[PDB]
Amino acid sequence: PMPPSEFLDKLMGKVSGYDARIRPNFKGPPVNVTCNIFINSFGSIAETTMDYRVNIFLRQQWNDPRLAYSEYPDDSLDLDPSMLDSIWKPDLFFANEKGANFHEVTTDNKLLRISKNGNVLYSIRITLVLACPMDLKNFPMDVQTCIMQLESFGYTMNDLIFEWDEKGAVQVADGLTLPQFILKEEKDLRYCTKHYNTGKFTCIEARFHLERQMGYYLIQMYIPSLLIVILSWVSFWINMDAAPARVGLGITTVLTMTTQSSGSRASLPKVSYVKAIDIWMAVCLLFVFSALLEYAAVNFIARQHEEMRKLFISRAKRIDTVSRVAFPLVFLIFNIFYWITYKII
Amino acid sequence: PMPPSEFLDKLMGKVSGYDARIRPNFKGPPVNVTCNIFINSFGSIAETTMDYRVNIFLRQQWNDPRLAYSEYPDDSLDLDPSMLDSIWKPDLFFANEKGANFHEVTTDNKLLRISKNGNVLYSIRITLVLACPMDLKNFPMDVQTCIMQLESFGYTMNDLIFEWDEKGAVQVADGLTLPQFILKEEKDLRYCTKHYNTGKFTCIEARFHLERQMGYYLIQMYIPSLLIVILSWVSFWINMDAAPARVGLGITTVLTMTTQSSGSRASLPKVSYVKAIDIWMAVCLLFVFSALLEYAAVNFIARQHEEMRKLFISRAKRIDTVSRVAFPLVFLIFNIFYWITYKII
Amino acid sequence: PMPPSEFLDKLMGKVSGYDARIRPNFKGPPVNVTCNIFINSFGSIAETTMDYRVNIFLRQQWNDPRLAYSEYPDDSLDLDPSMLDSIWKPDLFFANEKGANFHEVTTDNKLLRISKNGNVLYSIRITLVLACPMDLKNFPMDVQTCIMQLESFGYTMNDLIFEWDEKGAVQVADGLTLPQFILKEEKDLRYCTKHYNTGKFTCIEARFHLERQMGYYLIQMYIPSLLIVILSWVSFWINMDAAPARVGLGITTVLTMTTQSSGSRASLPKVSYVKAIDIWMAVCLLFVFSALLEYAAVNFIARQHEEMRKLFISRAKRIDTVSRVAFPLVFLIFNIFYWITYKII
Amino acid sequence: PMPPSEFLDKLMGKVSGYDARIRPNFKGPPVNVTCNIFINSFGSIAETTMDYRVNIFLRQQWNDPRLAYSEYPDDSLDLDPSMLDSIWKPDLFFANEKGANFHEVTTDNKLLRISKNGNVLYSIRITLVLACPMDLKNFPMDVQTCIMQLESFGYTMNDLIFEWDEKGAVQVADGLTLPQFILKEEKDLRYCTKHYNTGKFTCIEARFHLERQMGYYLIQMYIPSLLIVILSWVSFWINMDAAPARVGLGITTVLTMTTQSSGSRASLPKVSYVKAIDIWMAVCLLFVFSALLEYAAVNFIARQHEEMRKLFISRAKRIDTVSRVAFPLVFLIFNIFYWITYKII
Amino acid sequence: PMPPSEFLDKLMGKVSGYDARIRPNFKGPPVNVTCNIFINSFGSIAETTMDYRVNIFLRQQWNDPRLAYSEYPDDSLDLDPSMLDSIWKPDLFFANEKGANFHEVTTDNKLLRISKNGNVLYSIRITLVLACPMDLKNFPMDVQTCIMQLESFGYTMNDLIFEWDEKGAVQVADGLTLPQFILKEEKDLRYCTKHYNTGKFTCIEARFHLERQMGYYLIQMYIPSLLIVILSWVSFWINMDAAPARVGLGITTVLTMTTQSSGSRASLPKVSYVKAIDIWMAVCLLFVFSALLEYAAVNFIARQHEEMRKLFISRAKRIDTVSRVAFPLVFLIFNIFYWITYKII
Ligand SMILES: *[C@@H]1O[C@H](CO)[C@@H](O[C@@H]2O[C@H](CO)[C@@H](O)[C@H](O)[C@H]2NC(C)=O)[C@H](O)[C@H]1NC(C)=O
Ligand SMILES: *[C@@H]1O[C@H](CO)[C@@H](O[C@@H]2O[C@H](CO)[C@@H](O)[C@H](O)[C@H]2NC(C)=O)[C@H](O)[C@H]1NC(C)=O
Ligand SMILES: *[C@@H]1O[C@H](CO)[C@@H](O[C@@H]2O[C@H](CO)[C@@H](O)[C@H](O)[C@H]2NC(C)=O)[C@H](O)[C@H]1NC(C)=O
Ligand SMILES: *[C@@H]1O[C@H](CO)[C@@H](O[C@@H]2O[C@H](CO)[C@@H](O)[C@H](O)[C@H]2NC(C)=O)[C@H](O)[C@H]1NC(C)=O
Ligand SMILES: *[C@@H]1O[C@H](CO)[C@@H](O[C@@H]2O[C@H](CO)[C@@H](O)[C@H](O)[C@H]2NC(C)=O)[C@H](O)[C@H]1NC(C)=O
Repeated sequence: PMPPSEFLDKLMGKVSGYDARIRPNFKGPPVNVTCNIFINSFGSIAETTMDYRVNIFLRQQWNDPRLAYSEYPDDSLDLDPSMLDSIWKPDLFFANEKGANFHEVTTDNKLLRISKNGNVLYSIRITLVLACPMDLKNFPMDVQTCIMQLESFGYTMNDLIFEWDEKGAVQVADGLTLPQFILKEEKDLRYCTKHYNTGKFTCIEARFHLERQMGYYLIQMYIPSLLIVILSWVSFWINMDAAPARVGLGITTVLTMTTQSSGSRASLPKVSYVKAIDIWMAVCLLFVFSALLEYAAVNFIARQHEEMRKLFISRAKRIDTVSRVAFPLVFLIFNIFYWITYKII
Repeated sequence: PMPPSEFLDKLMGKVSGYDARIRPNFKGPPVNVTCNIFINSFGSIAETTMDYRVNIFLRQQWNDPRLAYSEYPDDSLDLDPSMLDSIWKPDLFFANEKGANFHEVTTDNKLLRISKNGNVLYSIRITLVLACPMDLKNFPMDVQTCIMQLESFGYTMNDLIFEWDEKGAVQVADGLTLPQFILKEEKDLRYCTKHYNTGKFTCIEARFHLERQMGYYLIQMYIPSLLIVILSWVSFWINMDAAPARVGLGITTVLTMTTQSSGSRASLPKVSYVKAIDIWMAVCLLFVFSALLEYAAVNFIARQHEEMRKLFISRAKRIDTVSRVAFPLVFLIFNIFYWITYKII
Repeated sequence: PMPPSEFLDKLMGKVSGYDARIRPNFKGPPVNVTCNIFINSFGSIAETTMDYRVNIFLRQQWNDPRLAYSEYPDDSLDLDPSMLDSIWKPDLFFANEKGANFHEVTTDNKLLRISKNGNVLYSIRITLVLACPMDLKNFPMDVQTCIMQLESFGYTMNDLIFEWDEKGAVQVADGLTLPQFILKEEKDLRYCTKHYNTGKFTCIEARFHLERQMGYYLIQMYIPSLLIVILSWVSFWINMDAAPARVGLGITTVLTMTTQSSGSRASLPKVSYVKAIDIWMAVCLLFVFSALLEYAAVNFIARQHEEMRKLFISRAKRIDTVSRVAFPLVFLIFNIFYWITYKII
Repeated sequence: PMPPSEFLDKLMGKVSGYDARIRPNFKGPPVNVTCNIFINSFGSIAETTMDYRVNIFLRQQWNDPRLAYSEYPDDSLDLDPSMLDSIWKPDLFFANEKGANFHEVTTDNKLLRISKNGNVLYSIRITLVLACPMDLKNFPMDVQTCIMQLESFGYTMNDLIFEWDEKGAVQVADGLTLPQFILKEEKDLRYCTKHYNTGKFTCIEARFHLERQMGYYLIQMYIPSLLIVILSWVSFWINMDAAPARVGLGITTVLTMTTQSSGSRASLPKVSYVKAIDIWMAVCLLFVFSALLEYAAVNFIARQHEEMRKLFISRAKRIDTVSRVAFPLVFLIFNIFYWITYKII
Repeated sequence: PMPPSEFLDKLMGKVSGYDARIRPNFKGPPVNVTCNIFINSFGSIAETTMDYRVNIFLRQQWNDPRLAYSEYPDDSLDLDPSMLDSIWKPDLFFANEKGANFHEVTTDNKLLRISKNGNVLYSIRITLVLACPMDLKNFPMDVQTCIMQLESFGYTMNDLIFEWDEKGAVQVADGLTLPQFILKEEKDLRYCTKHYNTGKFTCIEARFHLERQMGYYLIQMYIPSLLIVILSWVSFWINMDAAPARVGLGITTVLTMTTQSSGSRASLPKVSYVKAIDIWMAVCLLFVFSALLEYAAVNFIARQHEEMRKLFISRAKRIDTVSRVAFPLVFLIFNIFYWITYKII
């Protein structure tokens, strides 16, 4: 017969009256475009910029009755990406792009297949820099949700309708990890249907649930700040008259709590509100601060000064034995109330 | 009848004498273009570069009497973005762009609607990197104002006039936060009307008021530097003859004030003038510096040396009891005068 | 005769029926494209982004029977890169691109040679930003494997087949080093043959084995943290009654362990799970933490207080002589179990 | 009459013999192009890259006698930026570009006006990344000069001559600040006239004088290092036999001088030569270093040991009273010679 | 006569049989292209990426006998950069580009001159991001050599030959400095002549010798670490029984050596092997480590305990007087062997 390249030029030439600027079923029912994505890459989840980049295969399927044929023998055709300007394609865009591009290395990474009844499969490769706003109030113990929504730009709801297909709407590649999160295998799929002053525009979205890993912040930040508060309680087991040994241990403990905290603020994100790790670094600073002021009272009671002089020594030995039990108890009450209120969420 | 794509080619072809290089109402009254924006994204407010990036829908409406029609039945047409070079469009630009681009993924993200009386709606999607100069003199307690002004480049004031529409000139998307600021819901809308040596060019601007959040700088920088100044007053409650305990507490307190200050200068911005956080870190360094020089005098008065030797001990016990009250009082006077002069602004 | 530029226009013009949109041997056996690369540059192996960039010469060879000739005398032709749109070229792409571009400085860096029997050599210069997921669980003692896979985008397995040539499939330039890794001279070459819902697409991949160098982390991080644990054992050789000398040495050792650890977390990568260097910095923090709590017991046993008072001094001298041998022994057991379990992998 | 778009096509069409590849007054006197700029933005003065970026309006005026007219009534025409390829324009470039681009958002930001006698005004909007080499030998007390030179690329001195206009050659926008510098209101305007082996090419340049602000480096770096040297002199007022109090104060002062210096090297630039701030941080390290070696001598003279034993105590009390006056005097001599030699420049 | 633009169209039109796809002297001797560069900018020598960027004028000269003329009177023509596609130009590229671009602001920054005998001068402006592998084994005392090689991509050695001209092959602009290196005025110029499996391709290269400046690393890193080792020797001049004064000075010296070292690893590059600055920071850590273990022995010999008790005091006073001389001697042996072995290279 004739080659498929010359048949598609016959099917969409100046003859037969095809126009790429006109949607199929024009002045009729709306075009139903069904979509699914294949995620190749996922990551660089930035938090100062509040975005993440993803690398997808965007597959679209619609019906175009002007592209139906019966004369060519084979049941499917494929159009070269150079001749792709002569197809009505949907004006899909991502409502939170924040930057995107195509891939055009060795060939345009684009695909088109026109079936015999007029079904059109259109698959392109996109790198997106999609934006998701992030809530770092409980920073190591947080769960993030980053959406991916797909609108139509120029056609309203009565002309073009997007849907997820009912067989695998979001696939993810196999060997795909993240430096700080894990990606759950549960994708919410829902409609949004944007309303502007311009009109009703269709949109569908896919949600991705991210759970931050914990093991670095425990070993590097929670456990070392825990041991410094234990070292601040060694002062209560050292006797009263060892005045360089008590304020030396008292201030070199608040210095190593300051060094532990200031050295780790470079690894933390740069939001301007209080996180959950920031409460821990500040409450553990109070337990080291309050253990020097304990000895400030003990050194002051034991110098006020006969049967009266043994009362002030007995009074200062009392508070040294109260705080020997009370500070591992008050810090335990905080250590229960901290981890319950950040694992109840 | 005939399709709208072939009707718009008839309306703007080589026949009927349409020219896209000529404004409507040429050699007459000026073109009145009315504008409104829809902010999709807002953030990455840089302070070394002194700019911020925004993602908008720019909607423009003007009247073009050459594009009026009556023969086509429907009350509005829409032009494909491929055929968009055959429209007179206003040469709007942003007078503080510092970099900008269009969005052209899966389709040019552009929209055109030509109504029946000649009204033209033109909506495009722009990512701007707009510049706003910032005033970080009172850094945590600052309010920023970042404008967004829209000039005409080639047409002067007698040929083209920009206006904000009187129904929602700036809309903002719903789920839109910032890592360090909050965006107030009050937008000033005013004229600027640039005068050059070239002519009078129209411009309209929109102002955005940003208020910096406070909670991180209190918990990480003000409160920890506060507790170190309290620890520097423990020395006055420790007796006079404990010479390693007084200068050990005196210098390990100025070391933990240096560690607290130097570890937080990496999180602060890099301007070359004094902020309000920089005054706090330097005045709190003086209160720890001055509490060692107090003991430098006490250790010197109590060694000058009979009824004369009990005067110098009584003189050194006097100044240890004066500064035991005076340093929480002088630091309270600064702590009142600091927060009043940075909340009166 | 005639010049080769005018002969290739005769061979592929509107006459003779050549079409660049149609593969050779159409409706027949699949096109066998044989490939090899030449790596010019290799590096910037990022770990927060989890990618690496490479600069290659991509050489492709296939047979095109429509391009066979006998009239021109010379045994090979070469086509100018301006006339390169008139060749069927394979739609190769890299399945993990994450960004790529061509080189077009002073000329398109592209090459085409059409032999007399129809063999076509096509060589282009590409800069890739290929993605490889990295496993930093055992961070200094890790071996990375970063693949480079080459699919076809639009032609399925029955139409186009990629192969590595059996003579030098991957060459690497001579003077080519890395800042943190070494590149082994062993490249695995294997098939992958992607299956989508679209079809069976050919792909071949090349694996590169990266071994991280060790010498910086020993001299800067392991050896200095080793010497601090030795300094923490000096306390057991200092006598019992030197109470400022024991807790001064005990806490300034946990402070210099905190300073050594916090100052090196800026040079470490920013994953959110525990590495092997992170276990070493935390276990060595326990050996300095536990050597103060040893003296907290010794100072407490030697103050409980006659023939009973010499028991508590003898009991506290016992544990000072046990831990004088036990802590270099328990730390040696960890130092054996650490390096065996990270050199068995 | 006829519209100006159709008149400019008549003035520069295939008829009347206009050629955009030929300069006006060809084979005659050279074209005199007069230039002025309007600076919109100015900043991000990098010092590792040694460049700065600027955002300008470049206005050019020349005479073209082929573009003179008398038939059209109005005294000035304006050409659309789409039709701008049909004008001879000067091949101006910036001799230190290091990267530049145009602005093409909503319209090409370009302007052309052809007056009646043939005068042509051409105004474009450019973002430049101009390079200026910087001299950071006296780093806080430095004055930078960053030029902006404008050559011709292809036309030599006998064909094209650039000049600054004698009425406002450089204008600067009003609300325009810098994070670390101030921009003086004095612009030097001079010729450079490049000589190559290709020929004599015209160029004009504009110089911008930048003066670095001081207030951050005083409050954060000079004053805190000043107070640490004062704290190192407290040791001379503490008596001789307080051996933990003298070497504790002596070494925790050299530690807080090391912490102050190492914490501020991250905010300093990364040149590989000695600055003026680097001399201050090193000389102030010597004054804290030399105050421990003073006590190393005092503790050694007072232990050499009768009428001889009171000589060595009197000798060690002598040097403790010499350095009590000498170190505030020798540090004052440096503090005079430092600020004079960096304010004489 | 006729203008030069219309004469060059006559010289290279469809008549006279010029073809830009065919080299001059085709099927004859090879084209001899002679080259020289003019360096405008040079710097941003990255070491994690291992590259440097340069801004050049690339001048090429060859002979094209088809472009010879005699009818036009003037001895040289110049072709507009718009008409530059109609010239055979050499397919030069840089064999280590790693990214490059042209400059096209206000005009393509390109130049062409066709002389009367057929000599063609072609000068373009290029920004290169050339790659040079760097050897940071002896980091402050290193000399770098970064090449710049210029191949041909498509023409082999029998068709096209590159040469440096014998009069100024590399010129450098006058006011051109570097933040960390100096550029020597000695450029090696040599051939490389790449051999591939494709053929023999010509290439010429130019080498640039970079010498790193020293003055920052001495004042900030070598001298401060030198003074800390001197402070660690003050302990030998302090007597034996001052047990808090000896281990306080001993451990606050290893802490200020850790602070000096960890604070400067952020300014050092991020290679994963040992440098020369890394040996200095580790050997100077041993001299401070070994001066506490000296006192660990002195405090242990002087407590073992009559005529026997004066032996152990005399034995411990012996080793305190040995190491008082030996540690300034052993550190002097290292300080000779260090600087000789890094200035012999
Ligand atoms: C696109 O899908 C919609 C939803 O299924 C279709 O709209 C319905 O079509 C049926 C008949 O097929 C009608 O009975 C319903 O009333 C329609 N619902 C509406 C308009 O809301 C529509 O026909 C589909 N269009 C195409 C071209 O497939
Ligand atoms: C654009 O808007 C301006 C301002 O409303 C219009 O100018 C006025 O027009 C009225 C008549 O409609 C005159 O009486 C006024 O004197 C005009 N004011 C001026 C010129 O300053 C103008 O007509 C509008 N143009 C179009 C095309 O709508
Ligand atoms: C491409 O290579 C394949 C694999 O060698 C070829 O397929 C085989 O061809 C032989 C005959 O040459 C048949 O006997 C086999 O049955 C084929 N195997 C298949 C189809 O799996 C194929 O012919 C080659 N095509 C070209 C154009 O060279
Ligand atoms: C461009 O400016 C130059 C400098 O003013 C002009 O050159 C001079 O022209 C006058 C006559 O107008 C002569 O008497 C001088 O000898 C010229 N000086 C030279 C050539 O150095 C030149 O004419 C101007 N050209 C145009 C086209 O305006
Ligand atoms: C390009 O330069 C080469 C080297 O000088 C020339 O090759 C030589 O030409 C001379 C005659 O001029 C012969 O005697 C030599 O045998 C040639 N050497 C070779 C081919 O290796 C060559 O002629 C020059 N070509 C042009 C076009 O100038």
